[PDB]
Amino acid sequence: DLGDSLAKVLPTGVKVTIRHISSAPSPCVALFAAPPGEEPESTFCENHFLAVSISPNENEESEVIIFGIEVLVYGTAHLTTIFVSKADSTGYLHLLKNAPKVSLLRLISNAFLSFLVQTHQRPGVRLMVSLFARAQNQYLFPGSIENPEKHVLDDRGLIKWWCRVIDPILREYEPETKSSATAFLIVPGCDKFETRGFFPITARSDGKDRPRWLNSYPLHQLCDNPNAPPRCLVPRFPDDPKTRFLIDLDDELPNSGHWRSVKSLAQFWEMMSFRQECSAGRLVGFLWLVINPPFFWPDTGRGHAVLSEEDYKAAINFLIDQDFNTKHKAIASTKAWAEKVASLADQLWVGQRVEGRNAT
Amino acid sequence: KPGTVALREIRRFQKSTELLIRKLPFQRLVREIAQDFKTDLRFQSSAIGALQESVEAYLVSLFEDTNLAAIHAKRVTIQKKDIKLARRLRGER
Amino acid sequence: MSVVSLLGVKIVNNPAPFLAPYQFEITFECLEQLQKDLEWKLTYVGSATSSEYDQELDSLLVGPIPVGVNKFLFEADAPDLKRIPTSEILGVTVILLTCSYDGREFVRVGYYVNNEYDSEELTQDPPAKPIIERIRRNILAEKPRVTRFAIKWD
Amino acid sequence: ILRDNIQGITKPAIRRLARRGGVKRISGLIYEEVRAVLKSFLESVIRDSVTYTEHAKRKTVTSLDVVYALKRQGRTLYGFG
Ligand SMILES: CC(C)(COP(=O)(O)OP(=O)(O)OC[C@H]1O[C@@H](n2cnc3c(N)ncnc32)[C@H](O)[C@@H]1OP(=O)(O)O)[C@@H](O)C(=O)NCCC(=O)NCCS
Repeated sequence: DLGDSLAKVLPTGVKVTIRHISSAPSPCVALFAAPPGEEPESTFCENHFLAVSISPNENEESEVIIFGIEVLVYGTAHLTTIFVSKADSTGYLHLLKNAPKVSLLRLISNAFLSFLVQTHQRPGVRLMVSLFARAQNQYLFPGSIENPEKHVLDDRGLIKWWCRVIDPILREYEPETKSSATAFLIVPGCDKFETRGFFPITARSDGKDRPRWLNSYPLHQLCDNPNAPPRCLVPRFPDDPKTRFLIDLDDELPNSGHWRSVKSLAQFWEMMSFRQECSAGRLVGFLWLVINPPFFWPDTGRGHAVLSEEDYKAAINFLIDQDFNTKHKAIASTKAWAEKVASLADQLWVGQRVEGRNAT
Repeated sequence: KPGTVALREIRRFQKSTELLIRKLPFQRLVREIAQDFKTDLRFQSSAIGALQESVEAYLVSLFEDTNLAAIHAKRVTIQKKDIKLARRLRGER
Repeated sequence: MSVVSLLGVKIVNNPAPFLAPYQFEITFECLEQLQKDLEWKLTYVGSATSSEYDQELDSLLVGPIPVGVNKFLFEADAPDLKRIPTSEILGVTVILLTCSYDGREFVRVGYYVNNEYDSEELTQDPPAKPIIERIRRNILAEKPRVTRFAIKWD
Repeated sequence: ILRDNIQGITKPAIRRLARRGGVKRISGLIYEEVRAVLKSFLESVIRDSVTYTEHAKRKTVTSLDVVYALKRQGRTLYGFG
């Protein structure tokens, strides 16, 4: 149960209504490009979305979304990829009476990602957690930027934030030279020394022989065949600069699979440090987490709703094109979306209530 | 009312964005500039691509600085002086 | 890979009057001792219409440079009115803090400046003659526009 | 008098680039300056890249040449860290 997992993290006396919309694992396009003369690996995709809301305590019906995060999960015969597509807030968490002044959203993200990792950890299968940190105003909640109480981080702050989010999950395993795990961060435009500054404080006190955080790219881990063309060595996530540049480079193809302007991965990233998304006056983060271990659904809470691909898209798109300019607008949009989800799942209500137990 | 235009609201951003400037005009522009520099060299398509990426990134950042400059003048509409100020703010190109 | 890199710039007197001297609390970082010194310029752009109205208010030198985090005070004289247009003087302009090693510029920070009248009555009905004793400058320390160049050191 | 291709960069493209930059409204008489700045920057980058290519004694400017040209333009950000 996801509600139980999240309840163990949140502070004591924190009432939060959650909704977890997913889709059944269905065949999709391969995350990695196929080597020349071969076929793409069969990939099964699985969508996930978490919506965390509270109550301004007018009554009980009063409900406003404070956080939202969309994560894609990929599955092949060798790799399980957990990709954080989007994440955004509305800033109405301020409306919560006696706000504990904790990094709440960070804890929610950590808990959700941990739950997904645990419930999707396959026996003896490499598991990767990838994400693209770009600091922009609003992603999921239109007009939420006009909420003064919304604390929108900057580039550096957001990168450090995601790093702090992933850090515990990383340290839940053994160092790599008994499941192992290592983290990889790449900030376009920054040398290794300047990149190190984004790592959590704990990274300062790790083994020099067996580090946990590395400013590099998991090449020999993601790809068992380093002789394949560079185009087959980079994942092509939806809505990702990596993907766009990979297509732009693939436009140079008629040497099998070899580009013209980019001969290796190093050149690829050197070029990536000067793309339109990574050099618009703001820093950008690339984060990966590699884990190497030597009703058929885990989440059982009422917050969970398994919809078809079509219905999932319908629900999510219904949510992300709403208004959150004011409190009343946010609450109204929350109610409307909740009802729409209830309709798509053929239920009278979707979502569950969670109360934190931890107080340390 | 010199032709002031209000831009469409950005309801939600995205992490990857296609370049806004059309490729052929940018290409013929680059070719013109290359001619004016008096050289018999030409750029690869990938090179012109990178050029466009850099140009548009520069323009977006400069427009951010321009908007900020227009804000501190207590205005919503950006002007030419705001652009010049943003340029000087960057450190002149 | 830079040997010297800034870490913070805190403006002490703000919002100070226009004629008040500029005073910056600058905190930077050095990786290793260097032969030459650090040159610091502070250029006020009187008019954005041209790069000619630029005034290098003051230039300082810092040497030698200790290894680690270093903080220092940077004082500069107020700009000259005889080199600034009487129209574009009031409003929004820009200032540039330039750090260069051995003459080679490698750090360029940019700040916005807003010259305001101390009373709203003067803002509503501005005099043809600029009242410098009633104009206070307000500069932002929120988001400085920092540009880092890569240069050869020693 | 010859034609200039910088006037080929249409106004809607400029407005969209402004919108992406966070601009809400623009003045009708601003496009000329935008084209001026665009042309100046692109000019500089092209000078650097073409020069680097020339000294390399090659007949075609590759994307990497453009990269090494852009490395001279410096990195612009907010704050220090
Ligand atoms: C980034 C975001 C998701 C997290 O919001 P948040 O308010 O920072 O919540 P957090 O739990 O992460 O708080 C982090 C820190 O900010 C501080 N903080 C929170 N709210 C604050 C406020 N209103 N004012 C000042 N500081 C605040 C907290 O004290 C906390 O302290 P810490 O540094 O010790 O951790 C949210 O700000 C947001 O939605 N931003 C816009 C969307 C976005 O950028 N998405 C990018 C996805 S890659």
